[PDB]
Amino acid sequence: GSSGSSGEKPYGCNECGKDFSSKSYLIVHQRIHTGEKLSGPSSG
Ligand SMILES: [Zn+2]
Repeated sequence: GSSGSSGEKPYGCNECGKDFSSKSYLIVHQRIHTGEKLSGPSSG
């Protein structure tokens, strides 16, 4: 006996290992990662 699907925090971040209760909260977070261009003073 159950009303219906009881999904909870189905989304997560593998990059770091976080968990969000919404696809948005995640997509917004994952951002903190991306944005790392190669062009830099420490090429090697
Ligand atoms: Zn992350």
